Amino acid sequence: TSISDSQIIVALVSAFITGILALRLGKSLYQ
Amino acid sequence: DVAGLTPCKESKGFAKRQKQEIKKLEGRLKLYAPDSAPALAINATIEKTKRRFEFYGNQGLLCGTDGLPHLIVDGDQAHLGEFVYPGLVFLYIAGWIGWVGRAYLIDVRTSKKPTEKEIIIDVPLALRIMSKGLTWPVAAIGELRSGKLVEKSSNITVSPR
Amino acid sequence: MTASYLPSIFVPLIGLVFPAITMASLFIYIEQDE
Amino acid sequence: GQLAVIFIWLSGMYFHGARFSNYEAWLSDPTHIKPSAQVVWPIVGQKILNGDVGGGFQGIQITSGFFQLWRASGI
Amino acid sequence: AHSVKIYDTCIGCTQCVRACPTDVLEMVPWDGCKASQIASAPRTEDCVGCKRCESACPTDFLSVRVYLGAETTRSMGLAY
Amino acid sequence: VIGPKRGSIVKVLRRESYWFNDTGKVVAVDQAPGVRYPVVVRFDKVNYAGVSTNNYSPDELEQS
Amino acid sequence: MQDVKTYLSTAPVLATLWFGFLAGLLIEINRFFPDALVLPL
Amino acid sequence: ASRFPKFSRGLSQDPTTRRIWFGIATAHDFESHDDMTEERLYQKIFASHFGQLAIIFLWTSGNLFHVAWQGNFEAWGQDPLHVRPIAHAIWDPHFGQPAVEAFTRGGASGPVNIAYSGVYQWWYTIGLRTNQDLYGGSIFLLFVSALFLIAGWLHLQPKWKPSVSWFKNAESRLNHHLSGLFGVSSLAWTGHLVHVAIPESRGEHVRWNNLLTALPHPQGLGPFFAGQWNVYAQNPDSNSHLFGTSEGAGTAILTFLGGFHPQTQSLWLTDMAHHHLAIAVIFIIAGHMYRTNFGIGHSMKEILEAHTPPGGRLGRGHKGLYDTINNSLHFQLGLALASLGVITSLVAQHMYSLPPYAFLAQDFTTQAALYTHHQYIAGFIMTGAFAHGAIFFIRDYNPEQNKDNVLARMLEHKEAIISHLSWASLFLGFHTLGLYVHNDVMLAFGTPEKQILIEPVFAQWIQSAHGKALYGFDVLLSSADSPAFNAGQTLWLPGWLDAINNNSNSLFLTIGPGDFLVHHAIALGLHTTTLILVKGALDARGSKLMPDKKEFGYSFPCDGPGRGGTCDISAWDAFYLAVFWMLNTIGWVTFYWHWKHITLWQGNVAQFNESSTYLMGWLRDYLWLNSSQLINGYNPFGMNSLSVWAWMFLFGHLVWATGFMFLISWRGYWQELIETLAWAHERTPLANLVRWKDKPVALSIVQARLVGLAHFSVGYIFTYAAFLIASTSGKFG
Amino acid sequence: FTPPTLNADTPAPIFGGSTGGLLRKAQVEEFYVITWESPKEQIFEMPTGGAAIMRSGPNLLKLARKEQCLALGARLRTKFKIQYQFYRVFPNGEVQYLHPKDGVYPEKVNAGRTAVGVNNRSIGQNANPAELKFAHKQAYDL
Ligand code: CLA
Ligand code: CLA
Ligand code: CLA
Ligand code: CLA
Ligand code: CLA
Ligand code: CLA
Ligand code: CLA
Ligand SMILES: CC1=C(/C=C/C(C)=C/C=C/C(C)=C/C=C/C=C(C)/C=C/C=C(C)/C=C/C2=C(C)CCCC2(C)C)C(C)(C)CCC1
Ligand code: SF4
Repeated sequence: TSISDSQIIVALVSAFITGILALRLGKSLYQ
Repeated sequence: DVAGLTPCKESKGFAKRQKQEIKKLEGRLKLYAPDSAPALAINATIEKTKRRFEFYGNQGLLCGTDGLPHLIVDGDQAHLGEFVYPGLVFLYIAGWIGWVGRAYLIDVRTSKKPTEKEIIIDVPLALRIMSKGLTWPVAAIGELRSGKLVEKSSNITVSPR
Repeated sequence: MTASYLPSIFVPLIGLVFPAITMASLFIYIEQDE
Repeated sequence: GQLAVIFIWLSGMYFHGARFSNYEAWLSDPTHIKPSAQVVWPIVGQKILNGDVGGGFQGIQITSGFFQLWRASGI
Repeated sequence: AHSVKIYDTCIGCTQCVRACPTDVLEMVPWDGCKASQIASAPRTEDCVGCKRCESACPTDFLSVRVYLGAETTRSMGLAY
Repeated sequence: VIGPKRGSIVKVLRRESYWFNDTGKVVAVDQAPGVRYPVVVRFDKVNYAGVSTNNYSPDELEQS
Repeated sequence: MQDVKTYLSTAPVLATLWFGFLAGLLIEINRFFPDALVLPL
Repeated sequence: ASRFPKFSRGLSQDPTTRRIWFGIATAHDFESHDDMTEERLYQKIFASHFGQLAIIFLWTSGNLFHVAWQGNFEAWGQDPLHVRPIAHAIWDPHFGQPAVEAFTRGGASGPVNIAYSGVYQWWYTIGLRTNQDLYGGSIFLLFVSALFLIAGWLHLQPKWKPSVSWFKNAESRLNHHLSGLFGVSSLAWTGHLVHVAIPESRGEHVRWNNLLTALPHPQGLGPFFAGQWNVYAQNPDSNSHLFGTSEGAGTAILTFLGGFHPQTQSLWLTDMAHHHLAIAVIFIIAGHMYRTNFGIGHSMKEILEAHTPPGGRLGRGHKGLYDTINNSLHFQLGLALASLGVITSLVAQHMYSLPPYAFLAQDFTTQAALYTHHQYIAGFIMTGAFAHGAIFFIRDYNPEQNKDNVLARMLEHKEAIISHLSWASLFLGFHTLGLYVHNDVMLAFGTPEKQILIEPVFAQWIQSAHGKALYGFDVLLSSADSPAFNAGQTLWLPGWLDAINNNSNSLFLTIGPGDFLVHHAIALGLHTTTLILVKGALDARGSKLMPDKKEFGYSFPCDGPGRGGTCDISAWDAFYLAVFWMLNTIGWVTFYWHWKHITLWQGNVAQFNESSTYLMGWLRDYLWLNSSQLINGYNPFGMNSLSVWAWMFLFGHLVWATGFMFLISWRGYWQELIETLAWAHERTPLANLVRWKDKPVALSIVQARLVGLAHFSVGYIFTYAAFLIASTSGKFG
Repeated sequence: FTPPTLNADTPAPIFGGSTGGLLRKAQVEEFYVITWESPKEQIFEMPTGGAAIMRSGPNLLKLARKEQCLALGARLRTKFKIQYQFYRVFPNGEVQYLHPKDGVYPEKVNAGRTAVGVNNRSIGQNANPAELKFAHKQAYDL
């Protein structure tokens, strides 16, 4: 069935964490 | 039959195309007087088409689905006249041309001013070179076996590695 | 769609604001003399 | 030399109007006959290009306006 | 700026010096040829990279070689 | 002497030469101690720049 | 006549003559032996 | 002074806008960065690979999330042959009401895009049924990408950075990648197929909550460990089976039927499971070949040294190739891209004729898009492989260690290679173009019977050797008395022969003179692109015009107007020139595929068989005819759902022409114009107060070529994609 | 050879003005100044576009690039047979003598000149880039 708002916010939080890790890896590649 | 192709003699599409082309030419003809030159031209067209289609039928060409002769180039003995025989004729002519050109280049590298001989062709020299192309394959094999056909790699300019 | 307002929110951001911040930051970065 | 070349070209146009053209038929009926002044040879099926331009003539339909120019000149 | 190099194959014809539009090359004493001179590039920082010196060298392959790079202000030929 | 005789036919061993593996005629050889490429070779065909002559050291020229 | 023959022996004039002769030969052959896809033998 | 290109001192000191362009365009050339060590190079490459893996997994997770959130996956699954898949919702503030109501398809409540990637069919085949399954998959792949990002950050830390020698351990890497990455992954996938996909296609519902409860076969793992594996193929699915429904289903989990599923026109799930199991076994066996730590295996270097013919025809053979290949990352990249391009071409050529996903053959636009996608990807990958071979020769090839081995022998007789490629290209082009022009002239003169129509009898003989009975050659599975036919009649031939003798699918389509001409055009394209690329790769180190090309690098503009002119003398310029030819060749390939399949799907294949032999037929019956619905996407009388594809069609045309602009006018015109504009700005009041910091300069020569190439390629891709999708979806036929 | 100093009392040629001249670069980075001696009032062509009359005597002309200085000097030398010399002028008032570093034009070989950039080998005897991998130097720099 259709996904709920709780699932939407869980996905958003997971994407935010993945973005934090991406920024960390980019800073690690920079120097 | 050699890839499901019927002979064009009993091909219904081939006859249909015959009929359509003749009918189109006759329709173009109806608008001209019988004695007029355009009428003669169109009638010559009709005769040309008829003889063309009869010739195509008489040589056992293979027509596919609808009427269109298809060429078999696998070496079949029943179709040697499509690619193998004209192919050999082409090979004889092309080898003639190339061989005589090569001979002319050879015969003008010993001249004092070869470039002038290339831009201004020595017509007598060129013609007596061209006459030698009749037996070009024999000369080619002789030069190949004697070693005068191929230059050794030690005398050919190459770029650094 | 579970949240119809959520496209109307996100598309403007990633379309106008994120490019604005990204290009401003990159312009400030590539014009540094150090 | 260029003037000589242009004269040859114009002489060719007038020759092709004299022989390989339906100029007089077009004079008789200019509204229903297509101008034509070039006729191909029947060699490789190119004879189809000799279209039915009208006036009991077959040839390439010309678009140079020479027919109208000669009509204006009184030819 | 760009890197300009001279090789021992030079014959001291001076044709590369005359073709230079920014006065980068000059002829110096030498003892490896009949002309008793060789080209040199003491002020390559003014070189623009036109390789006109390369086109003027008559040796089979060039005794003067320009390698480009850097692309500084003088190299880009900018008046602004 | 330094290198090949004047007028002799010599083959080029310089890999970077336009006339590698090609035959030319020696025009002059300089005997001055210090010259690195004293042998002057004339060629029948020009290079890309249009030059038909060059200078070689004797060690990169062989006798036919 | 030496100079005229030399000019006529130049590459473009000879090319024109030879290719015109070849074209005439092919055209006449097609006049008498037209619309053939198969070499009859 | 440590400006934006912190990896290049020369660019940082450039006071022009060239600094920005070249810092953007030279970021990933790690070997060219200042103060670069091989250890740091390898570790940076490792972390970048981690980042790319994370990006790929994010991309697929986003696809999953959007299909779960804005799609009709459940409705499509309930009724696949009459439901259009939805890619994602559209929120464009610029739309009007007609655009809002034109793009409301697939039973959505607003404007949506109709997916043409085949993800619906693929996910339905592998057992995904509901939106919650897709959401769980998306969350899982988000976690996987986060894990790869964590790993990429971790291996860059001082106490977890690998060493150079670890990166050069070829034998251990091959063993692990063949056994685990290839073999164990395929074993896991066949386990999924046995446990989840097949039961799902047979009506059962197996999830994580009943994986240990659901029994894949009634006799579980008994006959497996008893050696009587035939029990797992005793009861195959019938031909009346409906996908996802228990009616007509069987109990076999590893069958060997071959052919297609009658109702989905796709490969059987059990056949694919057995496929993956077999290749997993083979790969796991193969991954035990090389010697790592246990005294058994092979030494790849010693294998290479041992393989030298005693006759000396190959010279020293493969001696010194191990060090040349292991020390040069560009050689490895070129080999990887060559293999990947070949395999991508294989994927494109095998998924249209052997559709692995249910209801994928019926989706014509999806099939066409997938084929064109993977073919263009393959072409680009091949160009990259050859470019990196050229870069290897320039930067990584040492003639000292590679002395008289196969590479040195290729360099020695490179003139012969290039001349024979030139001859092959010239012969193919001359004769194919001449035949096409002959056919054009014959149709023009009204005499189609005079065409030179050559029957592709060799490919038809191969088709007959594959079981095609249409041509009547009667050999090699087309004849009953052939030993191959007798051997195969028990296992796959009942399905394979039925599938190949069905002309309604794309399994070994019927071919004719047009197919002959177009395959020869394809051979021309491949040969000419290879000629350009190999010429660039083998003349990269030098030539008669530029004997010292290796010192100038890979991508340099020219060597000046001396020696007659030296434009496009670099190997990068060979790649630049070969990109046009690969684009042309893939365009021919996709044009053929698309037209053949339009006339196949509509049921009138006579149009292709009669019109593909001359180029006016290609222009009129394919390009002009199929673009009618495309160009009517929006008109003065309204607009429809194809308006976006018409707009993209025109957009691609425009980008193509802008690429023309960057490719024709070269540099000096723009530099003088920019000089004038700098004067104008400096002399204008109220605007000379605003000053630039980077002096504006015209684009460089190499940059101009690359920008023009990018515009050309983008226009090519967008124009053809718009035409393909619009003409295959406007008429679902 | 003692380099000459740049006099600030040297009249400029008769020129009516042009849009090709000194710009912001001349006032933020650098410009150039060419000086030459002429025997009579004659018309020459400005390297930036136009025509001017050179003074019957000392001349002083400001340019934006060194290439324009060389162009004007070459025309002066091969047309009017006039000796010339130019300087590089910085915004802080620093003047650098440029073209005849030793008073003799570079076309003529002069003693005391050092060989810079001269390689003691043939151009084709360069080291391969592969041997110099991961070393921050070029093949031609050896
Ligand atoms: C520039 C003005 C001009 C032009 C372009 C023409 C053009 C034409 N006139 Mg018109 N015409 C003109 C002035 C002009 N005319 C004037 C002023 C008069 C007197 C009022 C006429 C009276 C006139 C009549 C009565 C007729 C024409 C006709 C024609 C047609 C030429 C047919 C013909 O036999 O030509 C070829 C004839 C020629 C004489 C020219 C060829 C040259 C020959 C070989 C003589 C060469 C020797 C000559 C001395 C060399 C001079 C070269 C140099 C030293 C100057 C043509 C449409 C005829 C036509 O077709 O009617 C429609 C026609 O019947 N014209
Ligand atoms: C790469 C995968 C990908 C792509 C191409 C898209 C594309 C899109 N998304 Mg989706 N999305 C994704 C992943 C992706 N999404 C994931 C993983 C989530 C879960 C958080 C979402 C959640 C989401 C919502 C809730 C909405 C969209 C919306 C949209 C649309 C407008 C753009 C926007 O607002 O983004 C917003 C995207 C996010 C908040 C997700 C974060 C960004 C993801 C993780 C990708 C970032 C990295 C990726 C590799 C790009 C690298 C940059 C460059 C080098 C290529 C557009 C069609 C909007 C829409 O439907 O409009 C109609 C909308 O409202 N997205
Ligand atoms: C490659 C060159 C070329 C070619 C092949 C053509 C071909 C053609 N032109 Mg065009 N034309 C050209 C160049 C060319 N033109 C140029 C450069 C001009 C400008 C001077 C013209 C002006 C022009 C006009 C005004 C007319 C043509 C006409 C024609 C047709 C020829 C019919 C004819 O014989 O009447 C020959 C032309 C006339 C009898 C009338 C010309 C009247 C002008 C005013 C006289 C010229 C005065 C002077 C010599 C030109 C220089 C003037 C300058 C000193 C100020 C044909 C389609 C005619 C046409 O379309 O007929 C259907 C037509 O009326 N042309
Ligand atoms: C490479 C491509 C190609 C090929 C293979 C062909 C082949 C053919 N074309 Mg096509 N054509 C092409 C390109 C090509 N054409 C192009 C590009 C065009 C556009 C210009 C055309 C336009 C075109 C037309 C319009 C026509 C053809 C025709 C033909 C046919 C015969 C032509 C001819 O003169 O034969 C006649 C045979 C000869 C001239 C024989 C050669 C004679 C020499 C001198 C040898 C002499 C004998 C030798 C010394 C001894 C040999 C040994 C002996 C035992 C035989 C032939 C099937 C014609 C045809 O019949 O269609 C079917 C025709 O009408 N073509
Ligand atoms: C620019 C690159 C690119 C892009 C954008 C696409 C895009 C696409 N490809 Mg193509 N492809 C490409 C390159 C590309 N391809 C190349 C180079 C190859 C050759 C290898 C292929 C081969 C290929 C095949 C064979 C197929 C596709 C398919 C697809 C489509 C589905 C999306 C997808 O791939 O899922 C993205 C999926 C992932 C990123 C996940 C992949 C990870 C797998 C599952 C790993 C499994 C290992 C596992 C973890 C081990 C278990 C561990 C333990 C339990 C033992 C889409 C149109 C499919 C299609 O058309 O379906 C309709 C399809 O069948 N592609
Ligand atoms: C596994 C794949 C792979 C890997 C790891 C590399 C890695 C590398 N390549 Mg190779 N390459 C590949 C595939 C790969 N490439 C393929 C497939 C091709 C064929 C197209 C090439 C062709 C190629 C060439 C010709 C060159 C490299 C170079 C390089 C190096 C530097 C790249 C760089 O500067 O990045 C920076 C990235 C860029 C400059 C790319 C910018 C974006 C491009 C222009 C596409 C943009 C298109 C468009 C604008 C975006 C979409 C718009 C939308 C509206 C449609 C690096 C070692 C260079 C090198 O080694 O130098 C000596 C070099 O000269 N590669
Ligand atoms: C339709 C456009 C077109 C055509 C026909 C060609 C044709 C050719 N290219 Mg070019 N090319 C093109 C576009 C084109 N290219 C574009 C857009 C690019 C991207 C920049 C390139 C880039 C490119 C490169 C980088 C290379 C080629 C190569 C080739 C050759 C490939 C072999 C071949 O087909 O031989 C058959 C020959 C042809 C098809 C040429 C036409 C022959 C004509 C039709 C016959 C003569 C007719 C007639 C007698 C002439 C009348 C004129 C006058 C006398 C009246 C061939 C000469 C390769 C090459 O030269 O290798 C040998 C090569 O290295 N091309
Ligand atoms: C430049 C170079 C490079 C690159 C290159 C390339 C890119 C190449 C490619 C190549 C390729 C791309 C190849 C391909 C190949 C293929 C093949 C070789 C095939 C084979 C096949 C076969 C053998 C088959 C068989 C069969 C069949 C027929 C079918 C049925 C089955 C069987 C199996 C029987 C490098 C970097 C390396 C280095 C340097 C050099
Ligand atoms: S580098 Fe060349 S042009 Fe310059 S002096 Fe030496 S030989 Fe002459």
